[PDB]
Amino acid sequence: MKEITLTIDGKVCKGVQGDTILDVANKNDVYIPTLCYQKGLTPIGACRMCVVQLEGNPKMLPSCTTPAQDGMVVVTKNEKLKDYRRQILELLFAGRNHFCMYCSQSGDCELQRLAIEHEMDSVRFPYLYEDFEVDATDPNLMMDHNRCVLCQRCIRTCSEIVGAHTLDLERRGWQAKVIADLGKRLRESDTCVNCGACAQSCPTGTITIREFAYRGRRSECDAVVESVCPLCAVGCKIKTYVRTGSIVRVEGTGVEEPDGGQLCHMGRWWLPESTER
Amino acid sequence: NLIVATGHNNFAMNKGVEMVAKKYITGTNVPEGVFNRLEHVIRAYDPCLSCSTH
Amino acid sequence: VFKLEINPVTRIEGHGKITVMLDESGHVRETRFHVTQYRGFEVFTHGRDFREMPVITPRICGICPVSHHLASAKACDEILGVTITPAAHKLRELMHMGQIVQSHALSFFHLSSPDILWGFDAPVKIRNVAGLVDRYPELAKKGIMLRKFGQEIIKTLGGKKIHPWHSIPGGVNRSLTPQERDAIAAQLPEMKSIAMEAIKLIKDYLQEGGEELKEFATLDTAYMGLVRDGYLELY
Amino acid sequence: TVDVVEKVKEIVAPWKGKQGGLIPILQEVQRELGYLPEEALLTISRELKMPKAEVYGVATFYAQFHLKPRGRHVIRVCRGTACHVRGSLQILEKVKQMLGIEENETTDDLRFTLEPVACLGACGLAPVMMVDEDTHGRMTPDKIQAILDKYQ
Amino acid sequence: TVDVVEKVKEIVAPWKGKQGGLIPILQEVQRELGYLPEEALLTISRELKMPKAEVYGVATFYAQFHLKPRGRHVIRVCRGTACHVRGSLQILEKVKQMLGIEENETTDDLRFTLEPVACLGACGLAPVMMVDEDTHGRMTPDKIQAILDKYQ
Amino acid sequence: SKQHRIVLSNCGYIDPEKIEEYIARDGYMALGKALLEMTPEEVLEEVKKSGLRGRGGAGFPTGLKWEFAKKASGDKKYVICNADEGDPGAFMDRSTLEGDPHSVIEGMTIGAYVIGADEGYIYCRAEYPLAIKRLKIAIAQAEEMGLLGDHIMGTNFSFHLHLKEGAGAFVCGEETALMASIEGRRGMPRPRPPFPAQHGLWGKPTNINNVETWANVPRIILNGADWFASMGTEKSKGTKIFALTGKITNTGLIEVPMGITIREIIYELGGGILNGKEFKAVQIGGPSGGCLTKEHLDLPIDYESLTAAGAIMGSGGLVVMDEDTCMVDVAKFFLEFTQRESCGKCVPCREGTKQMLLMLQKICNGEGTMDDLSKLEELAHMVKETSLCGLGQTAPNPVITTIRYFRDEYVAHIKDKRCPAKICP
Ligand code: SF4
Ligand code: SF4
Ligand code: SF4
Ligand code: SF4
Ligand code: SF4
Ligand code: FES
Ligand code: FES
Ligand code: FES
Ligand code: FES
Ligand code: 3NI
Repeated sequence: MKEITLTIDGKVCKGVQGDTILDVANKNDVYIPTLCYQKGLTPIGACRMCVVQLEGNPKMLPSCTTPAQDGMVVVTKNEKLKDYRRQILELLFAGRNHFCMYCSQSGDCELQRLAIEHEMDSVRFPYLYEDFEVDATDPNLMMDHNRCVLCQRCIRTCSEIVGAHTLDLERRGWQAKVIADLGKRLRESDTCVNCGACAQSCPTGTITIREFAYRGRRSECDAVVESVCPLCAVGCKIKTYVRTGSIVRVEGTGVEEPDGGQLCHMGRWWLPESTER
Repeated sequence: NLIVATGHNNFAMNKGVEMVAKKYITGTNVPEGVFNRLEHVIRAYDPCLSCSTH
Repeated sequence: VFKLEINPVTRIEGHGKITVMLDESGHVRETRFHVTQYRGFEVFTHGRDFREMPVITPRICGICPVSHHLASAKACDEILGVTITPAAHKLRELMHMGQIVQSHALSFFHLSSPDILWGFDAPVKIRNVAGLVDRYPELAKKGIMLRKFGQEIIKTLGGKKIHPWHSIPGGVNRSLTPQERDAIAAQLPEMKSIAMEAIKLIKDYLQEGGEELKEFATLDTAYMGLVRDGYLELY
Repeated sequence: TVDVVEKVKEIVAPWKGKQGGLIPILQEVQRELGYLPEEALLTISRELKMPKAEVYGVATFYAQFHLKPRGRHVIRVCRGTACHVRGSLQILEKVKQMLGIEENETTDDLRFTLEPVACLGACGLAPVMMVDEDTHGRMTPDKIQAILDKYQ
Repeated sequence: TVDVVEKVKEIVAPWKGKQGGLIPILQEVQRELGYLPEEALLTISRELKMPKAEVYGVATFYAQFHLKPRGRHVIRVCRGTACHVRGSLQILEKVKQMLGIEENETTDDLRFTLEPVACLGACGLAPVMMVDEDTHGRMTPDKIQAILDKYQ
Repeated sequence: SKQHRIVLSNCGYIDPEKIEEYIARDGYMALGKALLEMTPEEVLEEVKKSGLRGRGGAGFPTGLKWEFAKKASGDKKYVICNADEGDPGAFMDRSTLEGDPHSVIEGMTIGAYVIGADEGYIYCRAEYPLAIKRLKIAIAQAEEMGLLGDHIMGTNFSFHLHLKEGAGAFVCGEETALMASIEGRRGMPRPRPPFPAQHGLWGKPTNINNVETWANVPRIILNGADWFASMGTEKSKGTKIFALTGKITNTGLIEVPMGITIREIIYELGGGILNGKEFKAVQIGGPSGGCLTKEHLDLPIDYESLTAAGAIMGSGGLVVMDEDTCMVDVAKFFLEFTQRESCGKCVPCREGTKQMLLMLQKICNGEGTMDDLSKLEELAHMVKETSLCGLGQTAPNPVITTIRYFRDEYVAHIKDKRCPAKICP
């Protein structure tokens, strides 16, 4: 039977057979904390925050990658899962240098939303204060690597959605950094089409559009109007955020369409800049 | 480079503490009202020492 | 040979330390006034985008987070090379005036009003904002109202009271709708009354201690300020 | 500079149009050139039509690739379980403070290089401190000088 | 950096207050350090209270002083009258085009250095091409490879 | 001494560069037996009922693994030999590719016949500059005997046995990272599903099995089921090679039959301890495995009797540690090796292992507290329960186990300021 019936947090859920637990979760209503699942990009299993427990089975499995099997009891919120998710968030805060006081994305950060949700009034783990580089050579994008949870949603959105495969991982283990071509700066990169889809995929304020920093926040928007870019024929679908009579951020809907929300430079950088002429 | 408010008044505050000390000396017993006057010269400018030392 | 320390100097902002080095006879050889805190806002910022500076720089102080906000904003506006718009000028000036009002209200009523009222020899338990609320229930409330007026302007313009974000590099993020304009204007006959009563009180304090308070750390130095054509401009 | 553009463009010829083969395509430029310069990876990415970011990621992901010129004599100390329980860490830190160079980098003029390896096989004669030619079975704290001056 | 400040400040001690002695005071820092760094000349000028310009002028006026690090094996070819009439210029130019380095400078990684000298004495066995250890009596155009690979 | 060696029974005896001696040791007669008389399902049910508990560190009935590997929809299956060692002190796969370079070849030909695979790989580390040439010589000298080619033994079967030199990474020790390094890409464990036996190498089926588990396949059909059964206990079945090393008397491969009392594994087989001082611990699974100490003596070492003790019998890197070696020190060492050999995808193995390394370096120096120990225990349990592949799911075993067997010792490093091995206070 394609239509399978499960039980997430008591609430009964309905899904297609091949769907993962996160798909049948986001399909009905229920919320599972995720940081590395971008609707679209193939489920990458890096943050390990979406871990859910099956009844009887004492171990925990990611809801983004484990499939839904014909009837089963999934528990998403309890004490042990909350403890492990708080520990994961605290590891992320202790490893990288996260200062929310001055982050462009303090209100949109998905690591910040999760931290506040799990009442993270501490770090617990020793703060490793290592020096990760702040790549702001590009006049349009800035990559402040000490906020990088390492979710690869920027490598995947530049590998499978944009294609100009500019970003990949540098080293192994702890030294793993997101780099442009041959470990160079984003400005020095020949293969960046300056799209910004890396800024629409980054949940954690590492990659930010510079020109519209602190204004293109989704929490401080006055309105959210869906429309179509009028600059080219592709007519990308856009989700323009309006803050006091100006567009502050243009993120592209259509993560299910073949394009994948990768609006171009002219759409993520000329549309909000034209509301201020 | 930030040149902040209390910085320009640092010399005025130093010289003011000098002048209000040099008029309310006692060889011993070092009272508390003269301490309050030595603090009030600073509180006249009411300095944000956090700005001064960025 | 030996020295006195007033560490920590209280009812001021920050960390201070007055040392008074005396002689063998018990007379003041010399005094100095240290600030014993340093954070490094000239070495933090190397690498950061300049647009990050109007949000980093308000964290140098909470009594004047908009002063650093606006100075950083003018610095980044000269980095961009913008005009800037007259409406932005007047809104920035409104936020700066609100900050002037709130900082001077805190400076008079919270930090320096105990010495001005109860005298420099008053007991230490009464010399604070708390004993001021107790003994003078109306003056402390008036100072609180003036500080609240300033910070309501700052909050209306920039979201938060302390460390607001209202001035982008290039202009101003948010204007004033007529309702809150009228709300701010409807309290000005009362806040001006508060300010004038404080002016009269401090003028009676300075007129009472006639010549002593006229030589209380009064040294002749130079006076730097900002000026328009011939006027007093604060922005 | 022109010596590093055709040698890398010729070792890629028997891999054109074949799926896979970047791990071997590099193990060959490593054995030939001693290291993987940026020009090497650039030409590999050009010839295989593989992204430069992917090539650099694979080149820096695995330990036995060196993106900088490695020394003319490697000083592989064994930080395996058998040597470490025997106390090879002491030998490692003294060759560290003796060459004065960081943990996994080359000397300032390309004479030596310290490369902590896994078991070199002599888990009987522990600790082993291979000096790029032959095993060295005992290597107490004092026997490190009599070899580091000899091979230089 | 601190290794080059007291070794030069100690070899100058037996010359303080004595007229002359900058030619020897340098021939000693040359024999010890292999070359005369700018720090060396700076400390010589400080200690002897001789002008830095004079120290640099004497250091660059004479041939056997090298202000840059010389190689670990000198390749002194003889451009004397006896070798030149025999044709040593051919040997010199081929070691030139073979190491690819300029006339009187070191290799890029400090392995060799070409230093055209005067008569090394073997004006009978001409031309002589000393490779920092021993004489070499015949040195026809083909015998230059079999030694330059050996000493490296 | 006495060990009943059957896997590396020949090893050094047979000259590795000479195939004729190996076939003179009845070697490839299995291949013949399989390709001529034994129909594929028969060797399938043979190896299945043979109970060959997978020696790939995890433990598994590899007959069932091949049973999974066959039924995959496709026609381009593979068979891989993860000839790399997890423990960087283990030289078992090294010694087996040095001694008997043909057992693995014969076993993988058998298995590729069983599951219906044509292409196969052997991933051995490039940092073994002598095993590579022995294997390449073995591949050549088996190529010329019609053993890896078109219609091996005239049977309508194809098999090309490649040889991939490992780029030196323990991260590429699990299935999906091995399959990533073979496609020429960063070794990054993708989450299953897509499963390796269904959508593995190049999207085609894959049959990764251990080099020792492959080397046991020649002796499954030459002798029969009960032969492999008649070695020990009933739950786990077969025989394991062990890189017995450390500080006892004499290291080397000690292949003991089945669950045999740890006493007559270390006390008298190796023979005492160096300088005769009684041991205080033994690592029985390497870095992915736990520790056994002074209580697990009369215990069968079989796969079931020690997974509950907390130490998966992974690739036999047993190292003995007497009182002159600290347990916090070896815990930091193993966790440092793990931190150095990890991809960096999962937040638990990238940051957890870093912070656990920090907390262990702080407990060793004595700068630690009791909340430090509680945080170390909780982070260890979290990284075990949340990590992705299984390197990290078994990375804090040299902490967890050393907590459940040296707790007081841990306390003795923090509450009191003392350490058995006086290296640093
Ligand atoms: S990225 Fe998010 S969590 Fe990190 S500092 Fe910025 S707002 Fe805070
Ligand atoms: S701007 Fe576009 S092409 Fe460039 S890195 Fe970002 S997503 Fe990739
Ligand atoms: S830059 Fe952002 S999107 Fe990319 S890996 Fe880091 S946190 Fe994820
Ligand atoms: S976002 Fe760019 S590509 Fe898309 S319609 Fe607009 S201009 Fe065209
Ligand atoms: S646990 Fe995570 S980081 Fe560690 S090897 Fe597996 S995938 Fe990589
Ligand atoms: S959210 Fe499921 S693992 Fe990233
Ligand atoms: S233990 Fe160092 S050689 Fe294997
Ligand atoms: S002529 Fe060359 S040696 Fe004298
Ligand atoms: S572990 Fe640091 S000395 Fe015992
Ligand atoms: Ni201030």
